[PDB]
Amino acid sequence: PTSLCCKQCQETEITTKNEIFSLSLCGPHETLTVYKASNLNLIGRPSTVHSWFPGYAWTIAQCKICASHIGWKFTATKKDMSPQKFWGLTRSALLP
Ligand SMILES: O=C1CC[C@@H](N2C(=O)c3ccccc3C2=O)C(=O)N1
Ligand SMILES: [Zn+2]
Repeated sequence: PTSLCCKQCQETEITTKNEIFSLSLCGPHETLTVYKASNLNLIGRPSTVHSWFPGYAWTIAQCKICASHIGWKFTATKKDMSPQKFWGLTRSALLP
């Protein structure tokens, strides 16, 4: 009911509406950023190439059940950043 599940298989809860926060600046969208996620397997090592959140690297994250590409784990390159990690999830890969 606050639950966001992999659209492809509908088995797994990936995150909840409670975990949602915003990195985007409110002064002078398609990607959902959450503090915490579940049931995702990480593929490969982190990379900073073309990172959508400067200062973070990304690791591909797919549903552990059906292997659908739901988003990425973003990890901080520097110790002084917060949060040190979060998830960027493709909204259309989630239900609702
Ligand atoms: O933060 C990110 C993570 C995902 C990442 N990405 C793509 O989705 C992608 C698709 C095809 C080639 C290269 C990339 C690429 O680096 C991207 O451009 N930025
Ligand atoms: Zn799935």
